[PDB]
Amino acid sequence: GRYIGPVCRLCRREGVKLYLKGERCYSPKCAMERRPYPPGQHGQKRARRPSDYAVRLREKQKLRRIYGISERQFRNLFEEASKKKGVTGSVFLGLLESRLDNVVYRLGFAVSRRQARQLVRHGHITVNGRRVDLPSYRVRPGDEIAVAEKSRNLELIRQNLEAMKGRKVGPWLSLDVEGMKGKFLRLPDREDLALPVNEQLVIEFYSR
Amino acid sequence: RNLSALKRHRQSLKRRLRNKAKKSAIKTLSKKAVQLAQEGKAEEALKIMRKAESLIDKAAKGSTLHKNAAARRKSRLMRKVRQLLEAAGAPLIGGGLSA
Amino acid sequence: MVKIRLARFGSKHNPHYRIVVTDARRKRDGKYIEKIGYYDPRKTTPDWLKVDVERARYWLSVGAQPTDTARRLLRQAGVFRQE
Amino acid sequence: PKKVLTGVVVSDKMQKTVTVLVERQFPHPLYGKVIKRSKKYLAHDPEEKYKLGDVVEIIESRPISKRKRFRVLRLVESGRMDLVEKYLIRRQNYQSLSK
RNA sequence: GUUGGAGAGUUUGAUCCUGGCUCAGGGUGAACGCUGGCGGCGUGCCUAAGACAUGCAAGUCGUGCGGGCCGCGGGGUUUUACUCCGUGGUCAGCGGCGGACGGGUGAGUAACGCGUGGGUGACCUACCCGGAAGAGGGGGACAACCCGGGGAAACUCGGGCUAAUCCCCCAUGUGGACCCGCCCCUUGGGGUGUGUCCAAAGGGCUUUGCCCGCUUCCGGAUGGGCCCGCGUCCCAUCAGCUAGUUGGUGGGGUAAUGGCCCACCAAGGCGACGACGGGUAGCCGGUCUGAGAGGAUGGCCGGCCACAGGGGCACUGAGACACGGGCCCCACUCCUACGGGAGGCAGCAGUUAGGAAUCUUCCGCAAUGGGCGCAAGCCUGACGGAGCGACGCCGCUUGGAGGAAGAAGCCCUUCGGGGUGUAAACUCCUGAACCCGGGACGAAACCCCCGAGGAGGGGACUGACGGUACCGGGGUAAUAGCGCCGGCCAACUCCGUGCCAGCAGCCGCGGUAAUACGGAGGGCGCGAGCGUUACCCGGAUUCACUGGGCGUAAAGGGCGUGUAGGCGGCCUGGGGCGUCCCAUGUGAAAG
Ligand code: SF4
Ligand SMILES: [Mg+2]
Ligand SMILES: [Mg+2]
Ligand SMILES: [Mg+2]
Ligand SMILES: [Mg+2]
Ligand SMILES: [Mg+2]
Ligand SMILES: [Mg+2]
Ligand SMILES: [Mg+2]
Ligand SMILES: [Mg+2]
Ligand SMILES: [Mg+2]
Ligand SMILES: [Mg+2]
Ligand SMILES: [Mg+2]
Ligand SMILES: [Mg+2]
Ligand SMILES: [Mg+2]
Ligand SMILES: [Mg+2]
Ligand SMILES: [Mg+2]
Ligand SMILES: [Mg+2]
Repeated sequence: GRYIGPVCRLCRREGVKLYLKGERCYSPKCAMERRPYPPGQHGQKRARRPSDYAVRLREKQKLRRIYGISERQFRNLFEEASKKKGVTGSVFLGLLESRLDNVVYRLGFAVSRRQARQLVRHGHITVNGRRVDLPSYRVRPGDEIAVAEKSRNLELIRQNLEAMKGRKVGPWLSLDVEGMKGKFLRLPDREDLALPVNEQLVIEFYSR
Repeated sequence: RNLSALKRHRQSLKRRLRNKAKKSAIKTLSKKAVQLAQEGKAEEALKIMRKAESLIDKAAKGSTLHKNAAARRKSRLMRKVRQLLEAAGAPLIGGGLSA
Repeated sequence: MVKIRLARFGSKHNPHYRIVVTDARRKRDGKYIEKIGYYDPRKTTPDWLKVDVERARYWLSVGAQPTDTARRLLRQAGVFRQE
Repeated sequence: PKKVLTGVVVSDKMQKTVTVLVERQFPHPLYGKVIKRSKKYLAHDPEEKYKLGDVVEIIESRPISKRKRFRVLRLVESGRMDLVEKYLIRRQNYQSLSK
């Protein structure tokens, strides 16, 4: 269903700090801030010219690995963006952050989407007062994302809820610590969430 | 082992046999008036349609000669006797013929 | 005759019937003449029962006798109220 | 809409029957060119005054024979034999493909 | 809030061009190789329209009629026996309605079969609805049953009764039909005049009434029959085809036109705008690809067609030339007591044969729907459900965080180190599976009461899916595999091998120091899937309508003349055939 394997390889393989672990991510023991080169034997060895097809695959893999997702959903939730009216490249980045397993991460209830998906799947997060245990939940506007009161007392949430206290939430969300409920405001733009992705390449990728 | 509603065959055959009768009865009967209307007479001939007609309709009370198929015979048969009769005769006794 | 039956659709475990008129000897889901309202018995909406109460009295006048689960619906919509 | 059609005859050679040849002109569903397609109909002339050269009209009528389901309607002009040639000559071009 | 177009390798010492082959993409009713957890919705014999064991899928009505049979109450000659009245149920039969719908297939068909638009002055439609007028008398038939006789069953015969919503006659005639004239549009439409002909059923209960029926007639709605214009695959190496053919007169025939059938007449009919013949093929809405144009496909959903082992046949009914009705020839199969009989899964399961391959001989009318009796209710392999199969789509899990200037093994080296790598172990955190307790939606009507059997309202019984979904509480870290790593094409080193073993879609590599073969370490891509093969579209501007060429690359007929056809100088007027604009109908639903 998901990756479940070695993560820091992803970050090295793409030459970009993929913030997937959690607190170790910004620490000075981030594998990229330790070994910033592609893994596996031929790391320090001279990397030849990137084939014109290469750099368009990797950025596609960056986003793929940033959100923790397969490649059918990636495609299928990309097909929709291509058909849905608007700029193909950032509608796709809209239906992505709309995914439930993302939002919880953006709400700081977890420091990792990979961490967040478990909490979603385990019956801890609540939308509009319902036990939604689905990661792939297209969160719509005006929705009530909150930690289930039946499980709003664990030794994990509070630590990471407190961990936010007064964090600069995404300029598109509404976080209430201790209230534990975070409302989905508008919907994102690339200019609102800057990532190391030339998302246009993913287009130019998925058009070959 | 089989459909006891096979009874419809019984009902069918006795209906069939009780159809071939009256339908054929119109035949030889109305085959009699024409020759009589041809060979001359009208009293003992226009009397025949009188009953012939009555039978065609009576066939139309049931599923035999049904519909306006009578109105195919009840129209083309009393269509010829006229033309048959002016050939030596002229429309004689007061039977089924209007004027 | 001609019937005011229903036509079941929707996902399995989600019967969505179309209050419709076919001829009697027609399949459940065939070339009907007139849909005259949707019907869900599982109650998913507040407007869960529409009925053309005027167009019904068309086919009801020209001769369309319906089924039990079809007569009561016209009552639940109020086709027989006229007073 | 009982399909009125207008076309030149082709024959006057059968009793109460003629051979209207009508012409259809239309594009080509694949090529922008506008092409010709023609078809031969058999018609009902009970007056036997519709003859060769007569440019007439025909109508989708009740069945009259096997290949005769149209009636003649009215006349447009009679002096048109130079078209009958174009039928008379074409079918005589058909001659020279044999042994 | 819908929008659209990528190329690459390969001939040569080398280059450009034409040119072909091969590949990356999307889809599959797919199979196979290696893996394999759960749930929701779908889908699943393309091959032999080959053969089928067995079960089941077409019945319903005592408020139609008579009868055998069983319970219950009443009985009679004072009487055995028995016989009878009433009520319930069952067996069958006469009768009415349904077995022409439903469900399966794709052989056939190159056709008005389908699609589209029309026409019907050429017609049909029981059960439905609306309106008008009626049901007075009389006769009778055959089964059921009784008697006898035959056969193993199949079955059948001969005699004798009888009831009825059964048959038949007469009586009346709202009114319908018909020959012959007359009033108007015009194909047989609409009236009317005289003549002729045509009707009927009873059952019930709360009988001075109501329900359910019957007969004649007109109209609506639905559902059909037929005719027509138009589009519908290849082969010109099929260039002529035609004796019901082509038109008519007349008769027949059906609900209706028809050369559909027959008789006589006259020679006409079709064809290079492709007749006739051959091959393939059900058609459409749709589906796949393609930017588009186009190209291929119509399984499952829905519409039409045709078929029920091959073939013909008609009856019955309003409706069939009827899958589970009948008859007859052919082929096949099955049964026996041998004289003789019977059968038709291309209906749901299920077997066999063919195959690379294809589901449980399950549950229930609870729901929708259908047929019957008004009604309780019966039947319903239509259906609603579950069962199998990664066949498809979607969703989800095999943990999360912290965690070593970095354990072990394995791999590489220039021996200093470098890689697997937060990967492991470890601490904490939740808790797929598991356990208990509650427990659905789908199900409110048919029925009953008040009420007129109206309107309206009140009351009550009913679940296969399923103790499922879900909900409340408790509780364990717990399956990962496959392909590739020379360019296309993302992703590198070691070893053995030494034209051998082998790989390989095109190029090609291996002829000792291989990034291509076999293995490992590692890396790339996907992931409960990954690869192979096959097919469809593309890429193929490589059949060029959009969108190509013919000096030397494949291509100008050896030339001339010329029919059909294609094309055509300037000006003016008309009709408006192609053409263009607006409205309206259609373009069904699902897509
Ligand atoms: S940021 Fe997090 S996931 Fe990325 S290399 Fe560092 S520790 Fe690993
Ligand atoms: Mg033509
Ligand atoms: Mg534009
Ligand atoms: Mg007509
Ligand atoms: Mg009609
Ligand atoms: Mg002719
Ligand atoms: Mg075929
Ligand atoms: Mg059968
Ligand atoms: Mg016989
Ligand atoms: Mg039922
Ligand atoms: Mg599954
Ligand atoms: Mg690739
Ligand atoms: Mg060698
Ligand atoms: Mg061109
Ligand atoms: Mg040369
Ligand atoms: Mg030539
Ligand atoms: Mg429309």
